[PDB]
Amino acid sequence: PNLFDPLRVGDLNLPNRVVMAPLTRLRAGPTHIPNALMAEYYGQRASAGLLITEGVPVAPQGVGYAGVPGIWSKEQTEGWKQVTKAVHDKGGRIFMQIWHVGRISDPELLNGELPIAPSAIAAKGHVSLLRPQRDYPTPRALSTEEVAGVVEAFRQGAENAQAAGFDGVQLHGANGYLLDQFLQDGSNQRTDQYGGSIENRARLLLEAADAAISVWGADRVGVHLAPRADSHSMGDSNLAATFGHVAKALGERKIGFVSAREYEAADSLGPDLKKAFGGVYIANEKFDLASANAAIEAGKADAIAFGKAYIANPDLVERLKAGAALNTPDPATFYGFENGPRGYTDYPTLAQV
Ligand SMILES: Cc1cc2nc3c(=O)[nH]c(=O)nc-3n(C[C@H](O)[C@H](O)[C@H](O)COP(=O)(O)O)c2cc1C
Repeated sequence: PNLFDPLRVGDLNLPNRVVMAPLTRLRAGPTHIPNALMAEYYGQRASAGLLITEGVPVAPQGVGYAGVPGIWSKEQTEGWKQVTKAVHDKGGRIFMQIWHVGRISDPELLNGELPIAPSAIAAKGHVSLLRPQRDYPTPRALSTEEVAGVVEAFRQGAENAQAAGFDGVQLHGANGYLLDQFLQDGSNQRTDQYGGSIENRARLLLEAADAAISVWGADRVGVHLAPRADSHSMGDSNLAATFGHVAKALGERKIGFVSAREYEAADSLGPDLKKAFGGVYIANEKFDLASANAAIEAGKADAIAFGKAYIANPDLVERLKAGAALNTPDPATFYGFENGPRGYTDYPTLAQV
């Protein structure tokens, strides 16, 4: 197949294999309530085979950025209904990315509380976007019973996404956030049932996945991974065995899809993870029209998610079909509530009259 061929993914027939990657934009602002501009933004992109939302924290403890939307409250759930209505009114399909940042945050975003983690080990470098610039804090290690609290927050988030009219949920198991912190032996030095073997390190991700499956059915659950461990101070002494284990466990659960942020190189685990998973595999990171087509024709991926191209190109599917020029993304308006429509809902389409 090629990028334009349909694909069945769980209980959905995608009309094409162009996916919108999850993209944090912070256009909700300090109430965390989704708004009509966010609804318009996803509706603009509804020609996608599948849309994935921006990461959505399942609890205030999972907030890493000012202006993120939430999925923990009824008022947030009501606000998301506008977004799913907008997408469904344009005949699109959308999953919510459900999220907990763990140690990748700052007490000023958590009402003075420490971010939480499997282990009291700070991420390297500075908190993104916050001024003045400051290092990540040493996080607070969860008790064993507080890990069950995290799973419950994921379950309730999966429930609220369902009440908000989503077609499914994708777990943010990627980019050094909480599930990835638990998964990798660089960040997880626990000695309870959540540390000290690949089985134990994968347990939180797989419990969160099982919570989502109980709400949605396996067909309406995806899991997002970053097997190169190249963002937010990640690292594991055997990435092939760690990610292989996750892929095989999710495959035994027959979930809708695995997605991965992982650019193509000789060291890519994607083809091995796709094989171990046995289901739909959505690749991502630095793909273009030709490399997307070549990867799908080679059976290396079933579909391709685009991040920065979908920021700048609401009609990306039509532009890729036409081999038309792409709008250049403006990184200065990727993030920030203040921006409103600017660099959000105002990128041009090919249409003129
Ligand atoms: C502004 C911006 C925000 C992002 N927010 C998220 C996020 O919320 N969840 C996530 O899993 N990845 C997030 N990513 C990563 C993208 O999903 C994607 O993996 C990355 O942009 C690489 O794909 P690309 O080369 O097509 O852009 C974000 C990337 C950008 C540029």
